[PDB]
Amino acid sequence: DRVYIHPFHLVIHNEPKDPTFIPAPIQAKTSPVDEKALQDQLVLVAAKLDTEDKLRAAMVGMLANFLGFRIYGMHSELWGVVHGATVLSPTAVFGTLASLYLGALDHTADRLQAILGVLDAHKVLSALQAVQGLLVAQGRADSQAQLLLSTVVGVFTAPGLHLKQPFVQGLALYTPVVLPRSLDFTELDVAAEKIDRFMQAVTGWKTGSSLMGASVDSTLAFNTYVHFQGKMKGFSLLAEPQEFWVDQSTSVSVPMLSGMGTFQHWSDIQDQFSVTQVPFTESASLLLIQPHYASDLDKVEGLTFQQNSLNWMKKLSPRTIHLTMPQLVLQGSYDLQDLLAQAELPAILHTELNLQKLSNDRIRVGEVLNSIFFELEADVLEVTLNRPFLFAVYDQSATALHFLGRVANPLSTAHHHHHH
Amino acid sequence: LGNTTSSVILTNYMDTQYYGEIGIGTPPQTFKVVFDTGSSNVWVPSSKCSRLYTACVYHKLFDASDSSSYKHNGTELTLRYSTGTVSGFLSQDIITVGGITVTQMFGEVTEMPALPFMLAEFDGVVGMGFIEQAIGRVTPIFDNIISQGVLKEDVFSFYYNRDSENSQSLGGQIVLGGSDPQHYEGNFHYINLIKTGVWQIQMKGVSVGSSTLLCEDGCLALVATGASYISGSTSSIEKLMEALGAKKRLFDYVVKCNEGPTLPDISFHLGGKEYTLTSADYVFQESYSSKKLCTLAIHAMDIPPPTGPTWALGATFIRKFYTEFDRRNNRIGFALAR
Ligand SMILES: *[C@@H]1O[C@H](CO)[C@@H](O[C@@H]2O[C@H](CO)[C@@H](O[C@@H]3O[C@H](CO)[C@@H](O)[C@H](O[C@H]4O[C@H](CO)[C@@H](O)[C@H](O)[C@@H]4O[C@@H]4O[C@H](CO)[C@@H](O)[C@H](O)[C@H]4NC(C)=O)[C@@H]3O)[C@H](O)[C@H]2NC(C)=O)[C@H](O)[C@H]1NC(C)=O
Ligand SMILES: *[C@@H]1O[C@H](CO[C@@H]2O[C@@H](C)[C@@H](O)[C@@H](O)[C@@H]2O)[C@@H](O[C@@H]2O[C@H](CO)[C@@H](O)[C@H](O)[C@H]2NC(C)=O)[C@H](O)[C@H]1NC(C)=O
Repeated sequence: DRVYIHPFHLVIHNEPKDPTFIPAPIQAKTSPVDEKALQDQLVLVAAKLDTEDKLRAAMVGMLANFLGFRIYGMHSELWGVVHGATVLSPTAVFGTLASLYLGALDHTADRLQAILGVLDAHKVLSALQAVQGLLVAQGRADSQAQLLLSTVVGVFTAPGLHLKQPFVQGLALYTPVVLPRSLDFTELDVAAEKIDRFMQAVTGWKTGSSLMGASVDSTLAFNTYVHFQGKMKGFSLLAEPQEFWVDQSTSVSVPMLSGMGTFQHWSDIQDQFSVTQVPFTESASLLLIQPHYASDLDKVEGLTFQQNSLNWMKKLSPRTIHLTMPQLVLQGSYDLQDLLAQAELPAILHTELNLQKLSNDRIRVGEVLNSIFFELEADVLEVTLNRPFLFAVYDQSATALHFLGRVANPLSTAHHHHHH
Repeated sequence: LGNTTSSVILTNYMDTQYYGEIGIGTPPQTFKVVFDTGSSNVWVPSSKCSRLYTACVYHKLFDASDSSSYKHNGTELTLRYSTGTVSGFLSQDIITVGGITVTQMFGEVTEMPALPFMLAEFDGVVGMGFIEQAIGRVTPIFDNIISQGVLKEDVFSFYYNRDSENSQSLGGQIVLGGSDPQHYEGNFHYINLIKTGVWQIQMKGVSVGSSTLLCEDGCLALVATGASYISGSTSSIEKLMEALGAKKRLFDYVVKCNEGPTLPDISFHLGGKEYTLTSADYVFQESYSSKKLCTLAIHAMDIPPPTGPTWALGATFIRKFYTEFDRRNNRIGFALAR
């Protein structure tokens, strides 16, 4: 119904200079990012998409899912759940590597091209903007914004590093808001403070740079900051909070969103987990995976996200459900560079890398930060998420997973910005 | 002298991927493979495939070093499909297909695009076509099996089952050396190939209802067991879907699920005989609701010359009609599957 089944066809066809600039110092006064204006900008992009654009958008949606499941698996294997929650954005992770691909030449370009799983960076980045447009354009018939998705890209450069203008203008095809700033890397702990301070000013989001544990010769940080706000259709904030059981000996009282209606459901008895689809809009929904026994979460993740497939939402069927779950306000980050460096991969963002279309000057990548601010908000079989669960945000119209998540502890904490 | 037939049991995934097992090497390394009459190359993912390729990491890889019968070749091989391309190098080893062991040249694939192969339950492809179609003019596996002279007849046949019609039972069956009368009723209607080198026959016309909408002056029909759907030219399929009242929804052609069961019969005129599919044969009736859209098991594939332009009769057709591919008499036999 909501998942694409590909019909296979195995018949063989058998067929002068770049302007540069030193970015403005990070200390310099910048006006806050207008989130409402950025949403409006994406909604117009959506409204001007032809059917061929929507096909190319759906293809990068599927490409992003495959890479997203893989890199989620790497996070889960190497670090597990870091102090309560893991939130990864398949689309953002794909966008980060597509953005670096635009600046890459030769071996670095070939390796990035391979892991993205597909030549024209401009077309890929444009398609990825369309995917985000197709999401936020939904629920705009009424004056309420059911879906908000803001992306801000920070490009922090050492003194003497000149960004090429075509690269920066190229990133705008995907992310309109790109903030290149010059930043001193001689003291990495001071460099991290300045980035976090600058990003606090322009967005108001709680961020934590990993730049302390970088190379002392680092000249470049490429940080992606995402804010998602999702209002679940027919859900209200219960006045009285309820206990969330982190383990058999630990509970935390948290505010709970409660809604009753017809939601798609499937209780798998063999693999031992229940799936529930709570819609935001017509095409966009929140998927909620719940182990039948709380100790099986790793096993359930192994049979769902780790399979790198959407077969676990194939058998979904309508059902009358009363859904109670925590009002999620998750702010966390991880270093993509560090994750890839510690995973079972060849080197991509090592010292010998080629990003000469980014700059002619020496590039040493200190971090590639992916930071997510994830918010669920308000407007018989009882499904109660008062024990650890997995979640995902899926849009049918672009066959696109926007977010994958594991919640062991629903509480907000600065330790979601802890880096190994 | 040769009196042996061999039966390979196939797994049916979503009525789109009918795959069995083959062994490569000594001892055998097992791979899930689709058996395609539309192509002639054998290929599986290689251990030498970079970990960067997600599609390699999530499929079985062939390790040449763990095979005592492996013989090096290393000649580059590029297999170009509609959207994506797989590439690698030729290797020789003993392949176990059915209960028959045969020394075979196959592709070790070192480059796999995520799309479409991350949607593939199968690892590799076994080409059941002619050497004329084989990239790098590599001897196809069925030619090398005929050379052994162990088969009762120089024929192989295909049974594909409906995914809904049967649950927790036989997905499909390939027979090497004959046909299994348990899976077809009556006798085979045989049709001669236009020319050897392709499993392609003449088609007199394609009828929607009683009227002949398409292929009025005659056209070509490739029988491609590895193709999920029935495919035609973009030109032909746009006309067919106009006549059915089907609309394009992203990649799929869809109708409202309630209108599905009243869609007209589609008839393919082959060897002066009508091969008819009802709406139940080419519509995936997931629902019968007037609010839900149901997918048609038909799409557009513009196959280039010299093989195309041509229709391709895939699993949608074979599910209805048990098909026997006869290399001795260069003909195709069709009979009602049961
Ligand atoms: C999949 O796709 C690949 C890549 O495109 C194809 O590979 C190509 O196949 C071509 C064959 O169609 C190859 O073309 C040949 O290249 C030869 C040089 O390497 C050349 O000798 C050939 O030229 C003769 O044949 C042509 C007919 O196609 C004539 O136009 C031409 O005049 C030549 O004719 C001969 O002339 C000499 C002397 O003048 C005479 O003595 C002969 O008697 C003449 N013979 C004939 C028959 O007229 C030709 O250009 C091409 O090299 C190759 N490309 C690569 C990169 O390898 C695959 O075929 C294709 N496979 C499938 C299964 O589809
Ligand atoms: C890779 O193999 C091809 C094909 O080899 C032939 O078929 C194999 C199945 C096996 O039975 C071999 O013994 C056969 O020779 C080689 O291509 C052949 O090259 C020779 C030149 O020496 C030529 O006479 C043949 O006509 C060629 N055959 C074809 C189909 O092109 C090729 O040389 C091998 N490559 C390497 C590096 O070993």
